[PDB]
Amino acid sequence: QVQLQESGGGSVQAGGSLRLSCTAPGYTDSNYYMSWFRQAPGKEREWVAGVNTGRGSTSYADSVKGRFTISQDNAKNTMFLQMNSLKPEDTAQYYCAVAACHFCDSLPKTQDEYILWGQGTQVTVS
Amino acid sequence: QVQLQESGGGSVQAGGSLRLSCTAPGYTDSNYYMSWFRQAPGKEREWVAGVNTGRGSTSYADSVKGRFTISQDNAKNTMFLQMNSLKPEDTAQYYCAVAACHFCDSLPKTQDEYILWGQGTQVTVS
Amino acid sequence: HNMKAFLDELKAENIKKFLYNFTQIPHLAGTEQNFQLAKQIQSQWKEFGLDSVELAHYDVLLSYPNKTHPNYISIINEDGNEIFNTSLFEPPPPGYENVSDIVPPFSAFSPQGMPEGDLVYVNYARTEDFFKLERDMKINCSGKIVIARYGKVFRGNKVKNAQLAGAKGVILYSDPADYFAPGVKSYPDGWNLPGGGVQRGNILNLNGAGDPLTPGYPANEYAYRRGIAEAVGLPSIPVHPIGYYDAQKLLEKMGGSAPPDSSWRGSLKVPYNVGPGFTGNFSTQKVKMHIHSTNEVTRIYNVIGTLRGAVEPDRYVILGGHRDSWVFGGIDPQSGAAVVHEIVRSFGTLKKEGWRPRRTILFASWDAEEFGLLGSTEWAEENSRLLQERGVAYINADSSIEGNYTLRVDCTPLMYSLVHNLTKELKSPDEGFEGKSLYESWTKKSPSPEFSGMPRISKLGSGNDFEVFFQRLGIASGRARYTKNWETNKFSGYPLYHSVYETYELVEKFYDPMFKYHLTVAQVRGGMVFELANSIVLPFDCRDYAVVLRKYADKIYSISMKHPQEMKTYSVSFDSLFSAVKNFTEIASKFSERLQDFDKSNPIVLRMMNDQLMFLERAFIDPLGLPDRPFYRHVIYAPSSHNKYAGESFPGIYDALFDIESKVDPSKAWGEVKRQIYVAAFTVQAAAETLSEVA
Amino acid sequence: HNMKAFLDELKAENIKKFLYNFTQIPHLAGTEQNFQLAKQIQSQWKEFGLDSVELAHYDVLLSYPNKTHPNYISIINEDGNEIFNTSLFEPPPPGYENVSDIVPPFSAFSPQGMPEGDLVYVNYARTEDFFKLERDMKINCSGKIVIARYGKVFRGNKVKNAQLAGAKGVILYSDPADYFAPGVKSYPDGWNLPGGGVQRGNILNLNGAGDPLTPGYPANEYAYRRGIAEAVGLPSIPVHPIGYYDAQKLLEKMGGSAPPDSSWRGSLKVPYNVGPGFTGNFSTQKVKMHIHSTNEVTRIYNVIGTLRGAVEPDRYVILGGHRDSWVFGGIDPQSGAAVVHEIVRSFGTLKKEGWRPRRTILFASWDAEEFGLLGSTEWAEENSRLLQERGVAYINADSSIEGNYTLRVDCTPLMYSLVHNLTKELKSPDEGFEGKSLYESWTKKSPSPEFSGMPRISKLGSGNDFEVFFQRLGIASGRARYTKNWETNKFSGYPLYHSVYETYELVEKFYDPMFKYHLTVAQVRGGMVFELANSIVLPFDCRDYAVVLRKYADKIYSISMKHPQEMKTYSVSFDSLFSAVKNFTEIASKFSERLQDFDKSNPIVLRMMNDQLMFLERAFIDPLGLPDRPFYRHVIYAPSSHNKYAGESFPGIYDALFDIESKVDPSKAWGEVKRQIYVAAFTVQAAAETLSEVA
Amino acid sequence: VQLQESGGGSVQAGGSLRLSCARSGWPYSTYSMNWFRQAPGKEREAVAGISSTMSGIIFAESKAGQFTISQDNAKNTVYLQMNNLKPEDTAIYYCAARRDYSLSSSSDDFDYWGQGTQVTVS
Amino acid sequence: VQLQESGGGSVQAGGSLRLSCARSGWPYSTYSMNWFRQAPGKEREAVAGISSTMSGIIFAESKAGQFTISQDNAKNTVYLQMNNLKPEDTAIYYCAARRDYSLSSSSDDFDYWGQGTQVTVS
Ligand SMILES: [Ca+2]
Ligand SMILES: [Ca+2]
Ligand SMILES: [Cl-]
Ligand SMILES: [Zn+2]
Ligand SMILES: [Zn+2]
Ligand SMILES: [Zn+2]
Ligand SMILES: [Zn+2]
Repeated sequence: QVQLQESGGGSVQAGGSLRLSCTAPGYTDSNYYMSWFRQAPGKEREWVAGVNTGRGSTSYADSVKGRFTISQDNAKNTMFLQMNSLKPEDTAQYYCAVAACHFCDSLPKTQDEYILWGQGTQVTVS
Repeated sequence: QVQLQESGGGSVQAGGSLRLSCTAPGYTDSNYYMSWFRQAPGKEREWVAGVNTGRGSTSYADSVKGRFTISQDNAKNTMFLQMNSLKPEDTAQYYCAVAACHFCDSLPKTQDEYILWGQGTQVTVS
Repeated sequence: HNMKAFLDELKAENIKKFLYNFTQIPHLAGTEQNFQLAKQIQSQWKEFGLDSVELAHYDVLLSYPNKTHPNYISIINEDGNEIFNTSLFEPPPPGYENVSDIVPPFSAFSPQGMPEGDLVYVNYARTEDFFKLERDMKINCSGKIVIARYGKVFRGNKVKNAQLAGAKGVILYSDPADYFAPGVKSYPDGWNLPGGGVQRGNILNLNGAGDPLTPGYPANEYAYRRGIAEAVGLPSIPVHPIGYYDAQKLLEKMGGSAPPDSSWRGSLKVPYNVGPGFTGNFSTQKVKMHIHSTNEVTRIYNVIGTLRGAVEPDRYVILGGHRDSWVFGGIDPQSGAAVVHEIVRSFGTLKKEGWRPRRTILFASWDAEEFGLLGSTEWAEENSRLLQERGVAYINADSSIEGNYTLRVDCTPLMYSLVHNLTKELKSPDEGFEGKSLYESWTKKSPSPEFSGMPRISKLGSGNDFEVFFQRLGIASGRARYTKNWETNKFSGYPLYHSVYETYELVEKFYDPMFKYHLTVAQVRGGMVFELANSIVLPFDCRDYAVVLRKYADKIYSISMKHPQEMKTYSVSFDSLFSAVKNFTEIASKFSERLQDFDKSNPIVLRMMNDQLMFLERAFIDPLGLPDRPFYRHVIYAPSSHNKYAGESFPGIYDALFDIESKVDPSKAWGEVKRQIYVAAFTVQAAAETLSEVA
Repeated sequence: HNMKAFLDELKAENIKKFLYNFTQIPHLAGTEQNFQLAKQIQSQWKEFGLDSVELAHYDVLLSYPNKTHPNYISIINEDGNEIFNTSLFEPPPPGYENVSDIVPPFSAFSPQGMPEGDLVYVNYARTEDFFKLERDMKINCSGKIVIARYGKVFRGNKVKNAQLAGAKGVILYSDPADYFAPGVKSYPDGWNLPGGGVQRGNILNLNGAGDPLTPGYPANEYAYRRGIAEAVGLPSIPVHPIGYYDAQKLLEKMGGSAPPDSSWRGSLKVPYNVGPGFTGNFSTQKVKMHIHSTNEVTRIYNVIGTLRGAVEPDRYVILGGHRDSWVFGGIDPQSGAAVVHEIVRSFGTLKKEGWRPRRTILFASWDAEEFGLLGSTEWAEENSRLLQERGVAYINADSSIEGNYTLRVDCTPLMYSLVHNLTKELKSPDEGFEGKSLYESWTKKSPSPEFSGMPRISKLGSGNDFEVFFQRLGIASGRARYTKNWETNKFSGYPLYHSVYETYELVEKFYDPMFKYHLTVAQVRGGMVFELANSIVLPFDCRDYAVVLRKYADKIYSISMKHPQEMKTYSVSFDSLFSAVKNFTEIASKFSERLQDFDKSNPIVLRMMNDQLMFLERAFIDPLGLPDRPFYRHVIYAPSSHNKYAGESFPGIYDALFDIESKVDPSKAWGEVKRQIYVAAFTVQAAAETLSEVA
Repeated sequence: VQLQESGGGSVQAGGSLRLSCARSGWPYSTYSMNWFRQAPGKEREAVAGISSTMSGIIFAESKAGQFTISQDNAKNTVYLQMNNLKPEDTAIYYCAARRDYSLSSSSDDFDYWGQGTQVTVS
Repeated sequence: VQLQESGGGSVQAGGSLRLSCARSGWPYSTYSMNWFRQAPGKEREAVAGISSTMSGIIFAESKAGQFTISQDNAKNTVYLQMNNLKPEDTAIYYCAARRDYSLSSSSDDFDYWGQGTQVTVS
């Protein structure tokens, strides 16, 4: 197996900025579904962001839309999720996953479709 | 394996009479082709006579016709070949063969089709 | 007359009456009551108008619990005296007490024996929970009776994994956490599971073999039954289900290792501990099982009604579902059996009018299905030569209702569009959406993950009578039934499943009251059959297949990319497979372009293209078949050897890829993976060439 | 145009020229010369007018003797020096000395090695021969090189039995009593076998697998070849043929036990003793073999010319024969290759006229056949999905001439009547019989055992390129060639078989001066293809099948009746088989009556009935296949596991019945016999139902 | 609903007393009756119980061989069979009934109570 | 056709003298050249024979390593290497040729005869 190396997040006051990272070793020359999932304290996961390396399209959640943007990294097997104007409901812990694709027809939004999973975390205070 | 119990024949002068007897054990309730073949010193096996139990028919060779008539016994697994007007060139030996048949469409006249073979002996003195 | 005449002719009152009729007495397979029901169905189909109805009989192995010696479970002390006894028979449902044909709770094909020993809880008895049992929990399951909860896995895989671990006895019970909907009472005052309710099923790893004594050939009168030692799929361990009342009386006393996970728990007031034995003063006591069931060769009867085609009589469109049931079975399969009978009656009325289908339609009240697919597989084996060169599609029909939310449809990609196109014409039976199409409600409540406006259509998977027709003969299979809120409910299937409380009253009051959801499920299935039988050109779409194909490719690619480094060291490449899918896509696009404008007035060319479409599915099966599973031939949708419940496509590659990390020889395993990739790519390319231009 | 316009178009001079052309240089498979010949064949078929000619390519395993190190046999003394040496190459034929592509004598797929040890004569190396050698002759065959004579058995079975007896090496030679007609000179004076003439063949027990590295799947570019250990049919013992001159120089020195019977002797001036070693003052010296061949993956090329049908393009009638040859191959296959080329030329001329067949015709110059069926099997494997649903018949073509007596035809029962009805129209080429039909002469010299007025048509058997098309996919096959007076000679096949002296001059002067026999063989094969591809109704007759079927029933019954008592103790009954054949008979009679008066103007019903006739043969194969031989699927004419040369029908029962006397437990053996009877009866009944009324 | 207790006795030890209690007037199909053994000055503890489904459990597991429990719906009664009577077994026994068939040892749950038979042991 | 020979000598013992014979004007494609060893007062016995297809056999098998036979068609010559001379080896070695490639050891069959180079041994 290979495990994603993710970082980013931290204790940041509300209304500031931040950035979340996740790296997929061995995915340097393959298109992949890179997406981020957030699970709330005592609640389940939710979709916040995702990218389609095959087609370059990007989609975000409705509340996340207009707030949160993905930053591509120079190494093709790594991408960033810059953070801004954190609202205290973004206190939960994010999660990054990669789904290797060749045709890359559609970006998946359910946690069942993705295969490789990481361990991300962050806390937001008012 | 089961071996046919063949008998009959013997050293008989020309112009006389004789009889061949071959029995097929275990064939009491099954139709078969019981056939009589002849091979001569220095020659090959030749067809003499044949019967078809399924259709109950009989067949003989051209020269053997009129000379030689098949016979039968009360037990269905035993059939006979009575002999008469013996001529000196029939000094050769005979063999009895049985080929079990259910449909019994046609009588085989070659030694290849038959499966169970016997051993017979006779002398036709001048 | 047309589509609409058949659709409107369907009546909910007739389905109501038929469900009332078939559910007053048990109709267990291989019994005189089931024989009488088969004769009644045959006579009804004959007087409806059916062209020819036969009673195809087969002497197949079956299992029954003996009446003199009942089967139960007990707790035995050190001195040998029995302390607690399991219910010898679940409580009779109200209104059904005089009937004495109700069999006690039992699991089919369970071998005899009286095992004695300790008990170990193994959660849902999945491979993962056993994996926990040895790797981290350090518990030796071998030599101990095991207790398992239903759900997430077919019973066959449960008992298979129990045998692999080395269990001496297997006990099956339904946990209310997964079998008790919150806020709903139990029977007869609700549709939840009463404590006496016991679920029933067959422990058979048939792998599509069918009759465990005549694999590959029908069990005719002159057939040569193999010995019981050389039977296929027979478990070697006694298994008998129980309820949760009696399970609680047994689960509570057990003590040991605490559950490692929150999923290792349920609603029952139990510690849910995993450790063997019963802690405390009652350590000497242990579980003892009492199966005395018998396996005997019994004659089953499949009622096959053939309605001859008018234009292409050779082409058979098959619509059939089983009729056997452990008890009255008002929901499985009598709910679907009444639906099938109503479609048969409507078709008979249409034939009485004078209408004739363009393809011959084969209705089939199967038998012995609750004992494994037995009857359907045997009838398929008997007529494999006819079906695999003449069959078009098989529309399965069973358990039309499991909850009133939406319409769950599982079908092959070829008729995906049909499933959409039919659903738009119909009307929604659910709460709200009066006067809006069933398609709109289906999309709103069950949307496809890719397209918001498209509904979600799952794959066939395994189970039920479509197995032998799809996974072996390569004939298109479809299923449609009303379904619950799997998004917000946990209980897999309705709680009162395979129990005595599956009466007619249950389905009436605690399920579809007006039998309108039954009416719409019958509408859907009959409409699919009618479209498959009365379409001038076969209503299949290759393109969608191609489309969805790419998806699973990526999927089967992604799992392999869980080991990138290995994929580089052994030169494992899916580029052959990807090129095969791209080929398939382009060739299917060209074929559809030809199909859009090819002349239909010529019967010869029309037959040519219909044969192309029909054999496109048949181009996917390989005569060699999947490894160790000759009767599973599909390389795209056949169930996998591991995680059969999940149903991941490209089964050969997935089984090759499954648990690929823990292999003694990585080179040999990855070479097998490359072989599976080559086989899959060759099969996809062969199907594409089958769809390519001829001559 | 019509029949006669095709038959009269064939020219004997064109066949003469093509045979001359194809035999000036060697065309061994997987070589530059063979590739050039394939390109030329493609080009010629292209401007003849063929619809589309493709060049299929497959990287298949092949074997060649290395050029630097020659292969031979040496008699090594005790000291180690070499005394006698086997001819490193056959003497070149007159007029072909300048050619340098003459591959020395060798047996394909012979593994490398340098075995040394004593020599044991093994007669024809038959199973009965070994049965003699250890049962009564009492010789330790293990660990000793054996010398075998050609004839009566395929080479593969010979080397298989040699391996089973523990032989270290097999030497193949052709005894003149088996390959020398009395009163005929040797080449170049006559057509007998010169002392240097060596027959060359492949030691492969493929059992229809084809490529020993891709069983069941084509060896495409993206394929996954198995390891050399897991190859199928590869012998594990070095074998290489010799002539009879050097054999006599080798056989004379051997001494020991006298030959047990007269048939263990030959025309060579040898004692023909069976004892090991060289008895005498020279007992120390022994045989040593010198094979240094190589097995490499080489690209083989099959030239497939498809001529598209006009009415039913999907239906393919395949006419193909191999083109590879060990040496110039004047009489095989280049005689058959020239015949095929002439049929292609005539068909292309007819296409230029504007005529179009009612079924697509698939001509195919195959490849690598002398190295096992390789090419044909791989091309069938690649296109199995298309052929299994679209193939009609496969007319084989190879070695058109082996003598001048009559026309030997081996064909499936379905075309039996056609084989008769075609020969009535043709003209006899033999001595005498001017102006009389070929049929009349064929009956006169080769009369059927049943009817005096009927000719004898032997069964299809095995070998050649019809094996995979008939014994696996179940497609009707036929083959025709001019044959000798087999009743009055011993030599199986012509003495100059697979030897260097198979030049064009041999075929011209010693076999066919005017090349008229080639003309008639071409007429027969082209006429069969034309009648298959230009008939409104498929020229098949089920009735005859039924008829002949009964015969083998009795046959397979009669051999079983060699053990009557056993069939009583184990309740072995053929009544299921007899009932099945009776069904087949009645249902085939009903089918023939139906098709005698069914409406032919309607296209869809006519297509239905032609599908019935075509799939009748396909109703006989079983997807499970014969035991241990998955690619042999026929149950009536598939080769047996023992006595494959003899060709006894119902192979499963025959192998079950073969050597039934010597079994450890008669119970299990007779149970297997009953299982085979059940399988055969079920298959016959299934075919009958396939012929039964539809819906 | 009436639940009569029968089987009085005064066996000193080693008794074979056969206690019986029947549902006369019981209108529910499902029944879950057990026995309570009220000791002198002690709360009535449940002894053994059997449901309408033949599912039965004894609660005095320390008295496994002491007590056996059975039933028959031919005459509509349930039976307690005791062997080897002990002097401390002197107590008053009631048969308790309840519609829900879940076997339980709760006194307050078991609403129906019979008159009770007193077994005195010397 | 001249089958000319060479290699005369008088080596006492253990010599390496090697006999060469060529066919000039040979009219047949196939040939079977062998040697004959005429001892003083004894009939010429065949020594070793090699055919046109490298098929060869020495007939003095007792003299296995004593004599070796070979040939090359580049200069159309045949080659008899002799080692380990013995006094009895003194003999007149003739060559023999014939079209048929069967390796025969009979004098009368072989009717093409060379000069017969003599090898003396002391
Ligand atoms: Ca079966
Ligand atoms: Ca292959
Ligand atoms: Cl041929
Ligand atoms: Zn079940
Ligand atoms: Zn069901
Ligand atoms: Zn050969
Ligand atoms: Zn050939």
